[PDB]
Amino acid sequence: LDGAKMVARFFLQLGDYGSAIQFLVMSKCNNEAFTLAQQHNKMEIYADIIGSEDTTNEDYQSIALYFEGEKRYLQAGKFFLLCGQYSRALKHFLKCPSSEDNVAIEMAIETVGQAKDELLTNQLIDHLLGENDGMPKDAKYLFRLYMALKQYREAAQTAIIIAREEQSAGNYRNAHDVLFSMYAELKSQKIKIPSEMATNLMILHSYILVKIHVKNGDHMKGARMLIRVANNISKFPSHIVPILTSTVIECHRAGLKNSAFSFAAMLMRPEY
Amino acid sequence: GQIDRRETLSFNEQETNKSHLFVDEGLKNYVPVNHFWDQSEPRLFVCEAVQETPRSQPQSANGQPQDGRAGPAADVLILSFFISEEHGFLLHESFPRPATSHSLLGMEVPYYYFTRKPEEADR
Repeated sequence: LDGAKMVARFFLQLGDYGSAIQFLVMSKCNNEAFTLAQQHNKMEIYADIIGSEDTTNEDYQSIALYFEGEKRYLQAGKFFLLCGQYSRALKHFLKCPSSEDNVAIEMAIETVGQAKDELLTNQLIDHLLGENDGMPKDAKYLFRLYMALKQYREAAQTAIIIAREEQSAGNYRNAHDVLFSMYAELKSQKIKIPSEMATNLMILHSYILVKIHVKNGDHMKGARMLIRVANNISKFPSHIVPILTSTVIECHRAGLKNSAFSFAAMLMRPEY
Repeated sequence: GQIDRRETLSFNEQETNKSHLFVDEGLKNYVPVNHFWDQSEPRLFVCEAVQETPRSQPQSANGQPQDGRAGPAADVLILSFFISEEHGFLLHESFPRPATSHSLLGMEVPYYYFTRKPEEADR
């Protein structure tokens, strides 16, 4: 222990507080570490160093009680979460002011997700559904809470809502990226993929592949993707005539002249 | 029963050199209370050590004296040593403090010195 304190004293003379703090585990002087890490605001580095066998939840709790005394409710919340005090951690995340509300809600979602407590869950759902403050929050947070709770089918329904909105707006890449992040998770787990989610994502990715194939000069793959997109044209309400016109042109370029004629006869309707 | 050695001519808080040359397991319960050197022999030293009792005292199932249940050992030990740069610490003697003696007062060869009980001088 005492040879290690000399090595600490040498790094204190060089001014490397990061190396000096390890000797407060290695020479067991842990309270001089707590106060030194406090004085330089390196408390996360002390809490990570505290991953050794010498240590306790009372270390993470003494750290949490320090940040609670500083009224640093987000950091107090983080060290109560590491101590396993989920109710205090959530109550501190919910007491955060509106300048940290996104990160506090993400950590409240993580706190409720780790806790699995129905009272805390309903308390946070009542907060996301605004029954405590007079405002709902973005559907991305209800989606992220359902994912944190592993309520994956309810998360999938919420992802379809977020995607259908983005399809209506013409944001086919965003609708795609949302459904994809959910489809990949549902596929990584052993869980039912919604037939609508699979159908929609497939249709959206087919539209993205038109750009890739037409750029690469593969008029056949471009036209065949355009034919599928055109057989589902109601899912693209912002780009109907551009897609159908491109479908005719790429079908004609591909030698799919009956398909080109069928989408030309469709484009010849008074609506288009 | 260990001997440590440590160094600090230059500033230090050192690890010990350790030697296991002391075989006497009888000393484990004793604590030194008085000590002396010979006024003529710089290599010669002595210490008196008491057998200290624990903080609160038990009793036996039978009405025996409470730790005097068994056969004799020293109330207080007198240990004498030869000390040298070439051979370290050598136990010259170990003995019980005499039953007529209340403490070690000194040493100068040929004698250890002790304080006698006035309970016994008049007999």
